[PDB]
Amino acid sequence: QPVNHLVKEIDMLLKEYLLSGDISEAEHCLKELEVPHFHHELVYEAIVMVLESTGESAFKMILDLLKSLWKSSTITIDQMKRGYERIYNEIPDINLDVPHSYSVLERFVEECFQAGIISKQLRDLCP
Repeated sequence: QPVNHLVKEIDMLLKEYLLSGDISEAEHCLKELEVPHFHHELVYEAIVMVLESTGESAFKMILDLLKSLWKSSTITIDQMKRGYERIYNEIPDINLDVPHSYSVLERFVEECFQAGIISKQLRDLCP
């Protein structure tokens, strides 16, 4: 199974952001893909990165990235929604390979909620 080149570009963008903290670079790179109807994949990949990460740096930085991209209208309401729903669907698969993932997901969802970037009902759909 070959690497979907859009998945690969999103993964590189996210990895470069975790190094530099340059949100601007990340936002520019994302928009240049010209793939607004695939922004749910960016959301999904970013949250998976949080879940697979050790400690708190990736968690804090992806939270800040998502808040910024939502606040600049770069990620639309329904792309945010579709990304989180994918996570909600796969979290039993993820938690089996990464223990304590349900707990990291719950805290991340609550932070996004407290930031004002997700609705009450998306927060409440968290398993």
